[PDB]
Amino acid sequence: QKLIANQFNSAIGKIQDSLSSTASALGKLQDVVNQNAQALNTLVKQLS
Amino acid sequence: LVKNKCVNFNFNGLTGTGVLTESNKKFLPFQQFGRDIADTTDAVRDPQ
Ligand SMILES: *[C@@H]1O[C@H](CO)[C@@H](O)[C@H](O)[C@H]1NC(C)=O
Repeated sequence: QKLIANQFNSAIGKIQDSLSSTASALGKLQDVVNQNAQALNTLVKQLS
Repeated sequence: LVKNKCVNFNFNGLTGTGVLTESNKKFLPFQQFGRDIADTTDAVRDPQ
């Protein structure tokens, strides 16, 4: 039991550190916002 | 000019409607108009 407990705690710490350090992991969420912003910007720019 | 009221302004050939407000935050060295990301006027300087 102690071995699995320690491994799980270490894994949680590792994933927290990975999220804190790297910044390109959340592309699947940023690209949607970027696409919507580009669509709205193009629609507005079509006025001219 | 009348401020904080929805008017139909006309500044040196530019038209439109809006709520003119004090905008001391913006600093303009010699430029006349203002503009935004989507190419829209957000600030003007009073000719008088
Ligand atoms: C315009 O005339 C008014 C009249 O007193 C004066 O206060 C103002 O400084 C003048 N501004 C310019 C740019 O000539």
